[PDB]
Amino acid sequence: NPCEKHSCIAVIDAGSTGSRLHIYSYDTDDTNTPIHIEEIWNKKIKPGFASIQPNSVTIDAYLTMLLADAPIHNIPVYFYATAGMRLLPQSQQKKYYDELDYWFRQQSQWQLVEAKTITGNDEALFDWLAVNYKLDTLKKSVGVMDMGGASVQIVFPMPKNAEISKHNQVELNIYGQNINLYVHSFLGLGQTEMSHQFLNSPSCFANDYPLPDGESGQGNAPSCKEEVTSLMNSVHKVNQQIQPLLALNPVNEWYSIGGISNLASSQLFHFENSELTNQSLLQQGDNQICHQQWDILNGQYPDDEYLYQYCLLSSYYYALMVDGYGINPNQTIHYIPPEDWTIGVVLHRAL
Amino acid sequence: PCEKHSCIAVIDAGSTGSRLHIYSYDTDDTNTPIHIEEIWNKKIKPGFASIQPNSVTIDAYLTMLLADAPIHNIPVYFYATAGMRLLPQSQQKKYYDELDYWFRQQSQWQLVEAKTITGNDEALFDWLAVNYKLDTLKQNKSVGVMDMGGASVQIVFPMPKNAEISKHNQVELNIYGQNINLYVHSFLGLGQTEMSHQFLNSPSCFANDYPLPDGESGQGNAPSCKEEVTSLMNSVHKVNQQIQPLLALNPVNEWYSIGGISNLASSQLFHFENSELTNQSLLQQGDNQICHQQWDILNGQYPDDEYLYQYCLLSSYYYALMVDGYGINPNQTIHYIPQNLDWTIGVVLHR
Repeated sequence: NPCEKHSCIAVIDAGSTGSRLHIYSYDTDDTNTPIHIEEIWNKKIKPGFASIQPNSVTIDAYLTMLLADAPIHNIPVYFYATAGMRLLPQSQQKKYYDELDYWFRQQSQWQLVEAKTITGNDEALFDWLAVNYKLDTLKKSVGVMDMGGASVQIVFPMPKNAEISKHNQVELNIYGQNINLYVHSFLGLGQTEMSHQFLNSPSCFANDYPLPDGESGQGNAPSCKEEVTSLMNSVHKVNQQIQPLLALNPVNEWYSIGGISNLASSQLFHFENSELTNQSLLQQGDNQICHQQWDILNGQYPDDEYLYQYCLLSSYYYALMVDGYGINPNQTIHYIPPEDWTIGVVLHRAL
Repeated sequence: PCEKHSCIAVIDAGSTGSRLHIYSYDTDDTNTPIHIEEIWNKKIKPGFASIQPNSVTIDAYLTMLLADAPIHNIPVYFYATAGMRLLPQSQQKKYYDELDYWFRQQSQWQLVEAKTITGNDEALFDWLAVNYKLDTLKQNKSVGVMDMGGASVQIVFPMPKNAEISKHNQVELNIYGQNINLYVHSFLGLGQTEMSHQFLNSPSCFANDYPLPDGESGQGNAPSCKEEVTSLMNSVHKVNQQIQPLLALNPVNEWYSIGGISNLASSQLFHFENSELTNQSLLQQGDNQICHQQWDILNGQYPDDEYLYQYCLLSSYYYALMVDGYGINPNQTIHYIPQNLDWTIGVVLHR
């Protein structure tokens, strides 16, 4: 048993499509900081915690399902909900947490540290730490983009300044050294939530795709991008808030976690070495989905669940990274598959 | 009841829940329903598109909706609206195959058809429903209906056939002798719940000190929140460019509105008389009652109101949609329905 020879912790990612429980074993260096972080357990249940009825029966039954069969007991647990939960009013959220609190108090096998909806900024911080641990780069400026179901996050080094809001900035000391980060999160710009604004725009789907209200897809990536861009800059003002900061704090290497990898390593996009550029992404989306005829394209992939959405998503990614953030179309973006960020919680609690 | 009159069931499979309605009616020379009377009403949550797409789950949900009704051997229409439209066809099939199965094992209900209707068909039943209740179908004056939904919004009014406009935005039918032609439009994504997800971190849209999901505080101000909502209206959806020129050519002689507006207008916080409002008075009251009020105080003052937190946002949004979007005079009267009336009576009629 790993946890007889090592420290162990559970982190629950209470995300938008389901909850995923992670259990990690680890050692600690000279400063009681985790090293040799290894995931020893990993179970996901569906749907998201924010999408279940908020009462004792449903919640008790939900947690029981997530946690009954876990191979290690008597370890600290963190339950962290992200953007799906941020969409509910604080008053609705409290109902979920008060029942969850009562469940965890009646059991003797888990030791709950906190159960809460984390802010996207905190989410950003855990993303950055997880990736930098993973790349063995915690001793060049590293940037992280996390593309989620309901929100997206961006994080990268920036010296502290009092002109920029306190919630958008973090300082920490890490394996001996002082790192200041800018954290941002855009609620509503996740792929799932943004997409609900564009389901009727012909330019975002393959030719003759039947759109929800009866019109036909007439796919064109450049055009769909500009539509997505209207939402990013006119509404959320991504460009105005992010671009001038990147202009003063250039990033050396970009890592994207979350949904981009699902698209990138689909049967429909082709990249090598887990790297893309937005130029190639938009061009591939344009030629390989947007200008394809839906009948024929569905004909080759009649059993694939998000193919239909790939003209819009390639267009969205470009809009966000290039028109929002102001990353050069030719700048390499590395990507990690979602199959992670909860490694960031293991790390942050020992600083 | 249904041996003295001929009758039918309609299921409104809405975004937030499903609503079964059983109607008794009679007919006239034109074989059109008259004396339409709702004899049974059952409501359950959540929305159909929101439950787990499996046989056990879909089974129990349907049974809970339908096995209740004190009637035997009745035709039923199952119409799913905007919540289902949010899902790709391949995602919708499992729901409907599970539905076919359920109905096939009983004979209480004779399923006529089960279908995801368009926002345009929705907008047709809306308009039928209002005018049936108003007794204006059996012309002289021009009634329009705006339907304020969870995920989408509908607007509908009379307009003579035009070959420039897509067939999908135009409905033609003969009723009680006279033919009628209607413009129908639906904005998927601009319904109340979906649009809210883009503005949750907007201080201008919330009561002073409301805790925004990101950690900043509400600092209420209606005009300002309204302008923000207006960017989603026009810069993203192009409502003004689509609707205003038409209305200008085909003026509406009276405005009705069903859905979320009625709940708001008839809440404790807003004062309206005679089942009518104006946008100028809505946005002033919103700004006065909510936006410019302290949150804790107002929260403590209305313990039973779980929508209250978004009344600053909702009043600014309704004004953005009706005034900056549609073009309606801030001083113009809008009738709201306060509730023996549902859009599903329009399904009874339309056949």
